Amino acid sequence: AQYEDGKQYTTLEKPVAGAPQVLEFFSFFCPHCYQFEEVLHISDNVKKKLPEGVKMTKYHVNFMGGDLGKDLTQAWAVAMALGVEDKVTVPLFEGVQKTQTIRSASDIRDVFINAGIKGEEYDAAWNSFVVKSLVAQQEKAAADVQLRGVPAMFVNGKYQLNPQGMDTSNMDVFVQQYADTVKYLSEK
Repeated sequence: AQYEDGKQYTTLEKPVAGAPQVLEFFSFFCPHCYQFEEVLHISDNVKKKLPEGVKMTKYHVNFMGGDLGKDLTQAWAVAMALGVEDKVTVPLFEGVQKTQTIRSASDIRDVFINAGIKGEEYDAAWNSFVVKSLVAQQEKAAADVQLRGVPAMFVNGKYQLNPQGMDTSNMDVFVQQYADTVKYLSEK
């Protein structure tokens, strides 16, 4: 066929019931993730092609960057709780990988302060139980698919995107193939 298992995607041998429809995993320490967000804008282009009524979920992972990796999952929970993903995603990526000015939870916090979230508001969220369960969700979702690498994308808990089997000579074309594959998988 045109979309074949093991080519543009793989199938999970152990499907995950009740999983979010479109589930993306990343790490701020992850170089291809930097590309995916900053250069390719994958999340955004996928969204633009998803059918109506399909929600998109993005989670951070712990298994890169040790102690700071975990802080970044908690900060991403804070970002989700406050609804400020679109204001911190870029400075977090650049702070870890470009400028390398993010070395501690305090430096992570600085990014939110600069993005205009109030100290009081950031600290209250950081320490909230709502953020603790949002952290739990992120971990549980990664555990459910025994995730060992990022970037990763899963559709309906049963299919996993396989970007290795796509042409990367032209970046625009790669992105559209990626998005179209997610759309195909979505309607499956």
